[PDB]
Amino acid sequence: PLSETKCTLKSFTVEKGIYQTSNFRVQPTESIVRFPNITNLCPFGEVFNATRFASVYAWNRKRISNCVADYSVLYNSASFSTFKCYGVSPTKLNDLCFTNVYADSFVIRGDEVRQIAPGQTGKIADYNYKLPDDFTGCVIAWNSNNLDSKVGGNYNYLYRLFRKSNLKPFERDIYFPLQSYGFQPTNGVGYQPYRVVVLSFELLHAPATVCGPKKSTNLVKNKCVNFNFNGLTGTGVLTESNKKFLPFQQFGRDIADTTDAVRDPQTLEILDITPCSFGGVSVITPGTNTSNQVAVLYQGVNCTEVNVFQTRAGCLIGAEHVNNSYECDIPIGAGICASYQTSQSIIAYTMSLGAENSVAYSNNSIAIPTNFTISVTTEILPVSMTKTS
Amino acid sequence: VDCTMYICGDSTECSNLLLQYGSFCTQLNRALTGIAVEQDKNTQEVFAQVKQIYKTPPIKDFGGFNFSQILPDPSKPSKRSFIEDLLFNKVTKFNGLTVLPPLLTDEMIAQYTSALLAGTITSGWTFGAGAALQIPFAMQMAYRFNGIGVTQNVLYENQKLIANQFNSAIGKIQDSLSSTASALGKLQDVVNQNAQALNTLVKQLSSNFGAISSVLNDILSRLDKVEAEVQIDRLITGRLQSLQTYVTQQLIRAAEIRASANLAATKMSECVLGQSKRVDFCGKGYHLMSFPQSAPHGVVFLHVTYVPAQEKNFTTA
Amino acid sequence: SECVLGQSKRVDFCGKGYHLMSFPQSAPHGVVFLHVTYVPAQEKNFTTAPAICHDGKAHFPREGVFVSNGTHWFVTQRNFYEPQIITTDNTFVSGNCDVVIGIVNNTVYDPLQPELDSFKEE
Amino acid sequence: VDCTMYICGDSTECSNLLLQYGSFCTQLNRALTGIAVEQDKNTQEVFAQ
Ligand SMILES: *[C@@H]1O[C@H](CO)[C@@H](O[C@@H]2O[C@H](CO)[C@@H](O)[C@H](O)[C@H]2NC(C)=O)[C@H](O)[C@H]1NC(C)=O
Ligand SMILES: *[C@@H]1O[C@H](CO)[C@@H](O[C@@H]2O[C@H](CO)[C@@H](O)[C@H](O)[C@H]2NC(C)=O)[C@H](O)[C@H]1NC(C)=O
Ligand SMILES: *[C@@H]1O[C@H](CO)[C@@H](O[C@@H]2O[C@H](CO)[C@@H](O)[C@H](O)[C@H]2NC(C)=O)[C@H](O)[C@H]1NC(C)=O
Ligand SMILES: *[C@@H]1O[C@H](CO)[C@@H](O[C@@H]2O[C@H](CO)[C@@H](O)[C@H](O)[C@H]2NC(C)=O)[C@H](O)[C@H]1NC(C)=O
Ligand SMILES: *[C@@H]1O[C@H](CO)[C@@H](O)[C@H](O)[C@H]1NC(C)=O
Ligand SMILES: *[C@@H]1O[C@H](CO)[C@@H](O)[C@H](O)[C@H]1NC(C)=O
Ligand SMILES: *[C@@H]1O[C@H](CO)[C@@H](O)[C@H](O)[C@H]1NC(C)=O
Ligand SMILES: *[C@@H]1O[C@H](CO)[C@@H](O)[C@H](O)[C@H]1NC(C)=O
Ligand SMILES: *[C@@H]1O[C@H](CO)[C@@H](O)[C@H](O)[C@H]1NC(C)=O
Ligand SMILES: *[C@@H]1O[C@H](CO)[C@@H](O)[C@H](O)[C@H]1NC(C)=O
Ligand SMILES: *[C@@H]1O[C@H](CO)[C@@H](O)[C@H](O)[C@H]1NC(C)=O
Ligand SMILES: *[C@@H]1O[C@H](CO)[C@@H](O)[C@H](O)[C@H]1NC(C)=O
Repeated sequence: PLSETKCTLKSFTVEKGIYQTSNFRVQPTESIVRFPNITNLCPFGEVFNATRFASVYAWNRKRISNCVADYSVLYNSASFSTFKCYGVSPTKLNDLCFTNVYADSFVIRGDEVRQIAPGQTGKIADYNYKLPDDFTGCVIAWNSNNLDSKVGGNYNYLYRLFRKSNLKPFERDIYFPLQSYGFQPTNGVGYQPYRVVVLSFELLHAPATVCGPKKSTNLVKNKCVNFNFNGLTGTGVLTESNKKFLPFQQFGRDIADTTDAVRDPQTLEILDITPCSFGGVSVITPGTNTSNQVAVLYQGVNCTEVNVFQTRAGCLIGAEHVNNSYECDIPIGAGICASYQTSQSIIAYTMSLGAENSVAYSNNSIAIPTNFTISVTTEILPVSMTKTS
Repeated sequence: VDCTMYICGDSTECSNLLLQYGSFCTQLNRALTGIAVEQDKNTQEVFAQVKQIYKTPPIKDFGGFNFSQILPDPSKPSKRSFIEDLLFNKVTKFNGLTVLPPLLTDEMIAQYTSALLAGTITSGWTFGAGAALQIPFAMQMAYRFNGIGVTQNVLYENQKLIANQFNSAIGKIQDSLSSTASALGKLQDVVNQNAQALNTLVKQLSSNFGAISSVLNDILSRLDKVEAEVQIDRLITGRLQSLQTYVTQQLIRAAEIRASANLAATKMSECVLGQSKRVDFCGKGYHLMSFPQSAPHGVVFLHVTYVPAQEKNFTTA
Repeated sequence: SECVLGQSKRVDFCGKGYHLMSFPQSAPHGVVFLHVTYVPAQEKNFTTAPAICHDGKAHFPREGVFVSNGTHWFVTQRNFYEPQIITTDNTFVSGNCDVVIGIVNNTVYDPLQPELDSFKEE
Repeated sequence: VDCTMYICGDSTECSNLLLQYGSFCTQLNRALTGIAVEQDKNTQEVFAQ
């Protein structure tokens, strides 16, 4: 502790006093991972490999739920020109756990995937299909040269070149505004067709039913752990709930806007979340020109979690209690003061307020001085400080 | 408050990105620590105006004056008086919030006040100056009336009347406190001002600050380094701003409280340990004495005053 | 202003004790006051009275208090023991002595009676 | 001072993006209101003796 103080103060000399130096925090002991588990796998291969696709004019929205995702095999395989995700990182999707997933399937020309980004304006973005500026999800695009490109053109896919109005994001609208593109593999790369699909997730705000191939780990109570409930990681100690929980909710949330109470993603029991103990740490010490012996005060945390002495300040270690009362030399809190007196050690005690005394009294007795004394008191005050500019 | 706690839950990433701001948030902890020491010093200066503890005698003959409503009952586990008990009943985490308790608990404050009060009753103002010198209360009352331009015979002839008026007035205080809690507003507004500041500070954790989410741990669970650092940084500049706002508010509020405390120490010194010739400093009327009473996060002075009434119109020269 | 350029009647404002004076001293970024104080010490325990009945008339002191060390009564000032023979110029009268409480009996020396008695002796 | 006025002229976009800072600028109005009451109390204490 003394070295921590010396490091904190940026000196090799520590004076008589109490100095705050650090913080103590109970660490996790292990990790516990929990997730809902479905016996179905999410049919993503069915959409990317479908033999006939949706035009951008009439684009397909397939919906996904009640399944275990496996994006890692879809990531880890290489068939895709670009794999970009917004508000989310593509490696991380296997960790989170969602309520819905929508696969938005269609095909598009190459120079127009410059334009498909969310909030980016342009013809296809505003007239055909829109992504909101607060969009979260992944966009995949892969080149099509033997799938939607074929010799003799390919006019099964239509694009709306004009429109009298713009879209609310995630809407489909049913000179003539609709036109077609020719897709031969003879044309340059900018003119080839590109199969593009958008995976718009809605984050957990409700019971999640879609997430990666992980396995749960059995829960524990009354030991600080690193939890993960439906993708929300975190640390604390879990315990059974005295609360009465409602049968549509999952998360009880605080004024601090952090989780306090959860329900198990695959059990119906309700668990109260308490962060495992912490507290500020301060050092009680006298000056270094007398001794190097020290004591420690673990504020706001008692002695069942860290000579020992329990105070209403916290757990005090390195000092010995004494049932005599000596006037204060170091303040601590809650009426306790410390000192370094004689071998020699730090001691703690309840401060005295001066000596117990009483004035004799009656209705016919008085005291008058016979002598006196002239004292001289010193009284120092500051008047100014250094004029800095 | 611990800055690292308030901003970063436990996350090492957030802590590393807070380190690179350097040593702002040591300054904030430093200022709060200064406040914490300073609030103990204020209480010390007010209540430790006495050199030694005095305990009241078990004699309750004072010329008819009654002080059992302000002296402690020995029967209580926490030795306090009736008026003190009315006072202490009419005054109503894991973000770094460590509520340091005071050095002086309410019992100790009561000890100090009882000592001052007993010294006032038994020793006049003499224990303010030097060693305590005993004296009867009636003669002390005479002393104090001589101080205001009234001869002491006026007391010694009207002693019972004066004692009855005093006892009745003390009963009036006891009544007004035993019903209404509006009178404690001076302390109560302070308590509210602090508990409100904490709540607004904590509620700032619910705001996004230009991020994808107001909760850090969601961000850590959904992004890689180069963009998670950005969103976190948006949170940092703004949680830190909230903390610094709180610090500044508390500092100014503490300076106000200091002014109040120095005033209270001045009153204790100049109206309990003596008689104020300063008109309408300690009570309205000509001042005689005072009595202190403990209060949570404060003090209560009971000024006793001489108020002329029932006059006539004479022709003078 | 209130303790160098005068005497503070404010108790325990400028020094502990009864204030007399002060002296200032310069200090870097500050000032130093040296209060000089009168501090009573070395007292005794006397038995007192509020007042005296002489002939029926109550007597009270103009200044000081009535004290008794034993088989004798005195008047003296209040922050210093300097016992004085009681006289009618140390005291004053108001009313009868049935209205006072805690009173005692004692004869008050009068400084006029001896001169007058001396003339009757002549 | 009204924070929303001073920052945003009347614009709903600016106001929405100020909301997402939460409740800073209630604190500022709160402090100014405290000052405003306090300046009346000072005058009252001086002159209503
Ligand atoms: C001082 O005042 C208190 C006022 O309460 C007196 O205490 C009351 O005394 C009567 C009988 O003397 C009891 O019936 C009441 O219950 C007491 N009240 C309380 C609240 O204790 C006390 O007697 C007075 N002192 C003297 C010497 O008369
Ligand atoms: C001075 O005023 C006091 C009251 O403030 C009077 O004292 C009251 O006198 C009546 C006599 O009729 C008693 O019944 C009351 O109990 C007294 N009051 C108290 C609190 O004891 C006093 O009489 C007045 N003096 C004169 C000369 O009239
Ligand atoms: C109280 O003080 C008086 C005055 O000094 C004392 O009376 C004197 O005592 C001395 C002896 O100590 C005699 O020589 C004087 O003649 C006495 N003077 C008078 C006027 O009587 C008295 O003894 C003191 N009482 C006590 C108990 O010491
Ligand atoms: C002071 O002296 C007077 C007389 O000089 C005392 O009055 C006497 O008191 C007793 C007891 O009440 C009576 O028996 C006498 O008749 C009273 N005499 C007169 C002339 O009234 C008085 O008691 C003395 N004072 C004290 C406090 O003892
Ligand atoms: C997942 O385990 C839970 C046990 O609580 C059960 O409700 C659910 O049917 C299981 N799913 C499987 C075996 O895929
Ligand atoms: C179809 O996609 C699935 C996974 O989505 C993959 O197993 C399969 O190899 C794909 N088909 C082709 C032709 O690559
Ligand atoms: C302070 O330090 C020096 C070196 O330890 C030593 O000579 C001196 O005596 C010390 N002071 C006291 C009071 O011992
Ligand atoms: C810690 O909590 C309380 C708080 O003071 C203390 O009394 C107790 O000894 C400690 N906990 C347990 C389980 O003993
Ligand atoms: C401490 O107080 C306890 C009472 O429980 C007693 O055992 C002990 O002897 C006291 N200390 C001293 C120095 O007497
Ligand atoms: C008598 O004194 C009273 C005090 O209120 C007042 O009403 C009256 O005016 C005085 N006498 C005269 C002549 O004014
Ligand atoms: C004598 O005065 C001293 C002052 O300390 C005190 O010890 C003593 O109690 C006094 N006399 C009586 C009868 O109490
Ligand atoms: C003081 O009161 C008591 C009552 O116990 C009495 O004996 C004593 O004579 C009184 N003294 C005076 C001076 O009134």
